Amino acid sequence: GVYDPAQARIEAESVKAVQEKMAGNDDPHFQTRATVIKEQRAELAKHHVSVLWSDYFKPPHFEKYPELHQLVNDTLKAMSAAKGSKDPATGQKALDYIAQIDKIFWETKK
Amino acid sequence: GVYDPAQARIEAESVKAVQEKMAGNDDPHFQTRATVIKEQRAELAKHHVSVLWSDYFKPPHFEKYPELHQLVNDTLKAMSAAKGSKDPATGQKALDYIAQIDKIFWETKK
Amino acid sequence: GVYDPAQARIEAESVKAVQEKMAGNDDPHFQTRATVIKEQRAELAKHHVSVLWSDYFKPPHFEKYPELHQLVNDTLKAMSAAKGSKDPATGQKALDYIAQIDKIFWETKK
Amino acid sequence: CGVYDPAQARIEAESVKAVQEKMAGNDDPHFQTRATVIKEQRAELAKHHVSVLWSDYFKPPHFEKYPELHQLVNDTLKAMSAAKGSKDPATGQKALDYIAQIDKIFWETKKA
Amino acid sequence: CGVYDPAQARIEAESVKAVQEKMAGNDDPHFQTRATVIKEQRAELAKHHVSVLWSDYFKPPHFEKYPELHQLVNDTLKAMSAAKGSKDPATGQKALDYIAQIDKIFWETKKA
Amino acid sequence: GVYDPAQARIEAESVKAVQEKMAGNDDPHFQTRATVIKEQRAELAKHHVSVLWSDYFKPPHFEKYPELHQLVNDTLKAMSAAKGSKDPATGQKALDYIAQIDKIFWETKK
Repeated sequence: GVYDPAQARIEAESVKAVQEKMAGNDDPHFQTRATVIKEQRAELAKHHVSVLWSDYFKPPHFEKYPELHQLVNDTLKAMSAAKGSKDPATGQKALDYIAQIDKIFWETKK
Repeated sequence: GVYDPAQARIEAESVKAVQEKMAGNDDPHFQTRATVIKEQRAELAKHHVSVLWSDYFKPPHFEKYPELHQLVNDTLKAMSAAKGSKDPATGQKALDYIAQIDKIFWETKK
Repeated sequence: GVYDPAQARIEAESVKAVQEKMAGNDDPHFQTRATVIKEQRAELAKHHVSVLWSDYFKPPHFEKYPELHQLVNDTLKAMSAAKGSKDPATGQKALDYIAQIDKIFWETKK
Repeated sequence: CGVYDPAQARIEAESVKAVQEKMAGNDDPHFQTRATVIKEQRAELAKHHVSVLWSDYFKPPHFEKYPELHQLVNDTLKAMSAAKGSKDPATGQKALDYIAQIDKIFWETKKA
Repeated sequence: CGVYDPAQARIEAESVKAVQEKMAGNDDPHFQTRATVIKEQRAELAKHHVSVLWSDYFKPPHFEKYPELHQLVNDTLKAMSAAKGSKDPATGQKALDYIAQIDKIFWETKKA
Repeated sequence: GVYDPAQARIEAESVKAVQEKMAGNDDPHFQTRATVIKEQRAELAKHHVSVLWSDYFKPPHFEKYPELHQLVNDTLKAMSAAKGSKDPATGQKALDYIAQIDKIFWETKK
């Protein structure tokens, strides 16, 4: 059982990249396809963030970082906001939150 | 978007029912099949508990119930313990934790 | 095994709830996202209805309730009609059919 | 869409029977377990395809023309569930026999 | 297991082309969206089946006997990706044409 | 689109880690659970390797690296061999092959 927040980051990066491409194309088919892919990719990023909190992070980590529980919840809600938006900024906000989890993850691995 | 912890409870009930049936049969094939089904069912219960915490529960719920973040994490770890055990008691412990989430869920719906 | 038509009902209620929301929100992005969600929720509802018919209901139940076979086929088709529609009444027709299966299910539990 | 074929159900059921046959040859505990995992997934996929034909392809007049179809499909699904829980190739064959009966009715509905 | 068949790839690719054809008839925004969702899922499943044949069925001497197979399979997958992004039935047909070429090589490996 | 062989590497590392754990824990229940986990992790690794070959790598990359087609087929087969084995060396062979794809991938990003 190997863990890495890179899995959440890669899927969230895809969400932002899809949002950016939606602003440069008018086509109803492309807009629909991009919305389908974004939905799937965002749900996968949420799954990876959830698994880290559920299976990797243990009681001493929640004691050492009392803000971790809320950070992970805020990340999931940021990803949910990105899932329902075409705005690349919401995709970036989700990535900013994942970056904070990534920092904490590696501090617990040292 | 409808939510109900019954989805987590039904899948966790299946996990306990599978654990109980493992004590009454010696057969290597049945033991293997039951282990495969238990793994799948436990992961589904974990997914349903995760979705409630991620998508249903909002900031005022975490403020009103300061123990909710840790209750949900303890539930996931209890389900993970049940996933790796043949003991029906570990399956019951997971159900006891889901019952506490179910009580809080309905209090937020009133 | 542990069975309950509540699994089918919850997914079917989600389909109707998505249909209700589509009626009051004109946004093309939301309309597309709602269509993706409705498609998978209806497919999940169909899975649950199918499982009860194949795995729970045995030959004595089909003998006592001769219309059960056709009721389940009608329910599945009503769910496919709901999957292809934005109208809440189609989601309600599928829920009315699940309510008929739910009634029969509990009579066999007594 | 409109593109359905019992071959999807048959291929997955053939895989179930093929796995049951391979289990009798190799006694290795790891292979026995891997085979059980694959059989479980393949059997549920065979069940999905059979159920899809019954609900999505077959229409109401097909059930009037073939009053046995409802019961035949249920027996196929139960036969597949029996195969899922067994290492015996005979159970996998029973599921294939039932699928062969659905296949016959399918191609008749394609002609008239 | 040992039970493989290009029909699985073909049926899913036929569903992709059938959806592309249905999109030209009904202009309803809800149907256009539902069709796009189904096409995306069906196209990825067609890609999975083609990739499985290439890695799990086809063995090393098959690539010596058919030096074009590696490139043919990649072109099939790319043709399917093109169909996934288009409403045009001609793209779905191109994917089926490539699958027909894989199908021919498959049945030759079953004979000798 | 956003691609990275890290997705294939992480799943492949999980396969090797499960193989390592199977070597030091005799329990039949754990052995079965580990086999289920290893089976899906290897299948996910195969999916990722296949996606890079079909969706990322284009005709100029196959022209510049003539052995890339066979390298990817060998990697997928090594992963299937790892899926059917408890030996960590098979998991490592699949990781060595992914490392060769990773090297080529980054050279095309420059």
